[PDB]
Amino acid sequence: SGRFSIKAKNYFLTYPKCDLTKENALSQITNLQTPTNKLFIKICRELHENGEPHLHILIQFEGKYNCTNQRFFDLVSPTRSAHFHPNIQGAKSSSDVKSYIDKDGDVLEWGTFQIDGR
Repeated sequence: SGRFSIKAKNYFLTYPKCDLTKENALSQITNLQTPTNKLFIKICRELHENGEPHLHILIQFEGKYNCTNQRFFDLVSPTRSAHFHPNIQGAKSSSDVKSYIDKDGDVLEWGTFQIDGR
């Protein structure tokens, strides 16, 4: 009696124990089309204490993007015949995104972020 439908301006992709690189995810994500428009793209890598390689991503579209399908963010290994299903999360409102975006260091940056308001 319910369907998985995500609606937000910003989205966060999390790849658990994913050996996927930011470049591949960046190219794939960047190449990933949307019903809206991609503005800024922040890709930061993080290692889990479980010894598993984790990957964090933060994208923000010009308009509220509807991610009611976990097939769009379906990233696969261009080096291995393995597919990875990242966790799609809708980031509500908050500058916390800017804070994290500013938290650069050994990360990839694409597009230009813009805070709505005055």
